[PDB]
Amino acid sequence: MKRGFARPTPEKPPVIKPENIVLSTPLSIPPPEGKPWWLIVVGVVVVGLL
Amino acid sequence: KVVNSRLRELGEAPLEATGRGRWALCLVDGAPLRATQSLTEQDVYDGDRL
Repeated sequence: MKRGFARPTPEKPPVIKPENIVLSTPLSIPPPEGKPWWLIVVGVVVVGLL
Repeated sequence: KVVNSRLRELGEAPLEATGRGRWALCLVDGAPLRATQSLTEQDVYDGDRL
C-alpha cells in the first residue's frame, strides 16, 4: 500500500535571457616616419661649432 | 520465526532475550506499534523501516 499523489500544473522556471554582442574593433598602430633632415643638419653644425 | 530462520542462513545469531516481557515491532525511537490494530489503521506504507 502506497500514499496517493496528484501532480499539479508545473511552477514557472527561472527565465533565461539570450544576448547578441558585437566586439570592439582593435586599435591602429601609428605610421613610421623619416627623420627630419633639415633639423639634424642644424644639430651637427651646433656640435661642430661647440 | 522467519527472521530467526533467515538469520541462521546468513550465519547470524537469532533474536534472544532474558527476563519477563514480549517481542514486538518498534519505530526508530523505540516506540512500539499497536498490537490490536491493522497495519492499515497504523501509519505504515511500502518502503518503511521497522
